[PDB]
Amino acid sequence: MKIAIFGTVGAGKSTISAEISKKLGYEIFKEPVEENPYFEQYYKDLKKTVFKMQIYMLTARSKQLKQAKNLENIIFDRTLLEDPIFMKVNYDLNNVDQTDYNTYIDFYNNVVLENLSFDIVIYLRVSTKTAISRIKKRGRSEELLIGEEYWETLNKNYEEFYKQNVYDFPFFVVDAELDVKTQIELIMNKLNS
Amino acid sequence: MKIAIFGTVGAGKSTISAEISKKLGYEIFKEPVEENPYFEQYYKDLKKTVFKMQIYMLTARSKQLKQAKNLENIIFDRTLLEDPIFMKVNYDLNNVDQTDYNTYIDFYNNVVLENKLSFDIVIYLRVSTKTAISRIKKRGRSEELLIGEEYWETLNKNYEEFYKQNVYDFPFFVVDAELDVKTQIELIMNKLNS
Ligand SMILES: Nc1ncnc2c1ncn2[C@H]1C[C@H](O)[C@@H](COP(=O)(O)OP(=O)(O)OP(=O)(O)O)O1
Ligand SMILES: Nc1ncnc2c1ncn2[C@H]1C[C@H](O)[C@@H](COP(=O)(O)OP(=O)(O)OP(=O)(O)O)O1
Ligand SMILES: [Mg+2]
Ligand SMILES: [Mg+2]
Repeated sequence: MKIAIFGTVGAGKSTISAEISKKLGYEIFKEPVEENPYFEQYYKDLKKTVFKMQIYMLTARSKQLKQAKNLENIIFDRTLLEDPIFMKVNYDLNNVDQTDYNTYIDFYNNVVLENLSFDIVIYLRVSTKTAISRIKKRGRSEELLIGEEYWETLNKNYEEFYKQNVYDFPFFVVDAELDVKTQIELIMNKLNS
Repeated sequence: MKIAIFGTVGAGKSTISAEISKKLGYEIFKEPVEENPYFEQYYKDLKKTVFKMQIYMLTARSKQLKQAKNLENIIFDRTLLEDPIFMKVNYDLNNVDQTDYNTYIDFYNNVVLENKLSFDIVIYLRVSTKTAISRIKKRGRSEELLIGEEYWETLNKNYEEFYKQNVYDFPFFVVDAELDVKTQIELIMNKLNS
């Protein structure tokens, strides 16, 4: 049983994974957030940090894969293949031009994807406004520094990623507008088969 | 016979590779310099472009690998493992701070170094900084004139350091690149015939 929890910032991926990790007793794998040296920088000045951030995060994914692909029972807060979503966002908001985005996608497919799977990818589908409010009460204060446009563009691209599903994830969709209690009940049900 | 030609900017790698090819028939694999959209930008403003530049370059290297893999005879103008030299330079010259440097190499080790070409000979064209700067002026690229001498000094230092440390254990063959071209080709052909 290899589980992943998928969705934008403030979707409640951490709250959901923790509860699951309590109920089934598996280990949660979490990307560096407190340890990321570019975190505050990233939200003050996207244009200047996007590349630094991206290279750091891609290194971290590469490490997680090393340990994960020899374990039967795992829970993943985010998957390894979701970094281009944040790039695509900066591209849409004109922090990254065509050339950069072409270099990155050329980079991603020809350098990164040379590393080359879950049982279920839970998608916490949520509106922008709700995620924004969960950043206010559950997320990192740095995340409070950029405008709404960023979060809108992120949510948009997350759904886009889910609809195109280019890696063929065994997706399962949960309406995250519901309170956590219900979300857990629907997740535990689906997992029981 | 897989040949790689190794040295700092203006060592005369292109001249030497062209001569060898002329005698032997082997294909030369240049790096993208002309089709590189960051080239002028990079020399105009290092700080803002080093990461963009680096990402492009490793991407290019990986393509060259994935087209020269199966070829019996190759001549490489530079190997795929020399990009960290350029990053180290910018680190000494305070274009990149300690973290960015660590991020770059942490990525290089975990992603790039995990993977393959085996050169029979890596020909180090060893030059003084002064000879290099003049060759940049003679037959180099016009954009390479845009930064101060101190860049080329550090780059030559790091190139010498790379050879002395020989981390990847290349089969190095040193050539005195101060010598005229004709003589360099004599030394190289003689070695190649073994
Ligand atoms: N590739 C990337 N580029 C830029 N920022 C990133 C990237 N990956 C992650 N981040 C940032 C955005 C968020 O602030 C944080 C990622 O974690 P996030 O999506 O918030 O999950 P989370 O574990 O906090 O659960 P949730 O927020 O769903 O409760 O780090
Ligand atoms: N990783 C990199 N980072 C920054 N600049 C780079 C990188 N790789 C290549 N370059 C730049 C520096 C130089 O301007 C040019 C490299 O070509 P160069 O060293 O001049 O070889 P060359 O084929 O012209 O032979 P030579 O100059 O020795 O005759 O591209
Ligand atoms: Mg969060
Ligand atoms: Mg040159």
